[PDB]
Amino acid sequence: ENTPLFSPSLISPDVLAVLPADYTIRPLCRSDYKRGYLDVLRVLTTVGDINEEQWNSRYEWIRARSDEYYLLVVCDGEGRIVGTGSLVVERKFIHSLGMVGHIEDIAVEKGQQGKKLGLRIIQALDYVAEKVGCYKTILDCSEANEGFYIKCGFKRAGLEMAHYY
Amino acid sequence: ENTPLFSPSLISPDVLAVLPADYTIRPLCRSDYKRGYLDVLRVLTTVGDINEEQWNSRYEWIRARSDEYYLLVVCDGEGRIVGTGSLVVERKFIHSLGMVGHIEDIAVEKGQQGKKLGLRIIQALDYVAEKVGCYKTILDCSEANEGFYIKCGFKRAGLEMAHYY
Ligand SMILES: CC(=O)SCCNC(=O)CCNC(=O)[C@H](O)C(C)(C)COP(=O)(O)OP(=O)(O)OC[C@H]1O[C@@H](n2cnc3c(N)ncnc32)[C@H](O)[C@@H]1OP(=O)(O)O
Ligand SMILES: CC(=O)SCCNC(=O)CCNC(=O)[C@H](O)C(C)(C)COP(=O)(O)OP(=O)(O)OC[C@H]1O[C@@H](n2cnc3c(N)ncnc32)[C@H](O)[C@@H]1OP(=O)(O)O
Ligand SMILES: O=P(O)(O)OC[C@H]1O[C@@H](O)[C@H](O)[C@@H](O)[C@@H]1O
Ligand SMILES: O=P(O)(O)OC[C@H]1O[C@@H](O)[C@H](O)[C@@H](O)[C@@H]1O
Repeated sequence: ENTPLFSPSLISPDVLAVLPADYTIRPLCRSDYKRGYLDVLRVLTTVGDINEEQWNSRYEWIRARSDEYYLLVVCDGEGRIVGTGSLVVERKFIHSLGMVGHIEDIAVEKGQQGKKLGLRIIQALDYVAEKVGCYKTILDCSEANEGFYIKCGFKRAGLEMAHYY
Repeated sequence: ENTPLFSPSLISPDVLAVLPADYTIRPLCRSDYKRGYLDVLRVLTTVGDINEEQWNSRYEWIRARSDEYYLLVVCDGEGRIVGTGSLVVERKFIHSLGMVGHIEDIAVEKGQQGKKLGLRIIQALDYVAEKVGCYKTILDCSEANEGFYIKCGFKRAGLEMAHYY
């Protein structure tokens, strides 16, 4: 229930050293369903009603693929989930069978925004991608939050195109 | 050796109906290493020397994940690989445990460009994403090829940001 999704060694030690007092950054675990996880995602976009059985099934799917999916959380110093982020590591043939990190689903509870938590999430996901051998990490963002990603040391690389069904 | 990576039923019948005479669109198979596959990817970006053993290992990794990775090819009417495209299907918690299709590594041999082959690749990957239950498909592109994606029925949705190691 409390077993981390992936090795705690994958959490950047430099990030751990600089996080605000009593805050924690750590891998997701199954029991995080009970600690406000999905409510944090609600700042990003819509989530829907997800029951515990459905959570458990999707969590186990992800856990079976813990060398592709890295989901982590930031907890306040009450252990409440206040921030989320994901890295998905894609395998390619190009770049001598290279791997690309994709940062996804970055969210910080409104009341906890503007305290460097999002920066620490991005730094932590960047650390994972580099450590496992990715040649780059990419993500898509809006014009309104490009400046956040600039401050995280990302640069504009292209355009996101979409087709919604 | 010739076994398709994924079910031929996942190849859009409408696309099959409209492809240029004697051209084929089909899933990747292991033996495509021998039919010019990696040379097509060289129009996109750099590939590197990949030997057959390395190909086989990465192919088998992908094949083990054929419900996440869909790689397909366009063959001319000599059965030579002249176009490539990939869809990677990401699992989310948001959107009621939704899935997002990611189109990757689209390439058409220079001599075979401008004949609707890239369009057919995108239509085929779109068909797979919708059929397996994705709520959208996204990709990143350059300013110089945005017009191609417009003609494929995609719309600008945001910015791609990158951090190269
Ligand atoms: C890949 C994706 O998932 S894109 C989707 C990102 N998520 C969202 O937009 C959902 C709503 N927003 C949020 O959850 C958060 O505000 C985030 C994730 C965008 C940023 O996290 P925060 O914890 O609020 O920001 P954090 O304090 O770490 O910001 C670091 C720096 O960027 C600044 N910043 C934060 N958001 C923005 C913005 N939209 N534009 C410009 N600057 C910003 C901060 O003020 C800070 O600046 P400083 O170094 O001068 O102090
Ligand atoms: C997600 C990614 O992988 S992005 C990377 C895409 N790949 C590359 O850029 C590598 C180099 N280029 C290529 O491999 C190819 O030219 C592709 C994939 C971009 C396009 O494939 P093609 O087979 O050449 O194009 P196709 O003939 O299907 O094009 C469909 C329509 O778009 C047009 N078109 C093609 N490329 C472009 C472009 N860069 N800008 C504007 N229009 C374009 C065609 O002329 C055609 O127009 P029409 O309907 O008026 O005839
Ligand atoms: O609900 P959507 O319209 O799919 O938006 C959600 C998406 O926003 C993008 O900007 C982020 O890069 C993605 O990580 C996130 O999944
Ligand atoms: O070699 P890179 O710099 O990683 O470029 C290759 C990448 O180009 C992008 O525009 C495409 O969306 C990706 O699918 C492709 O993987």
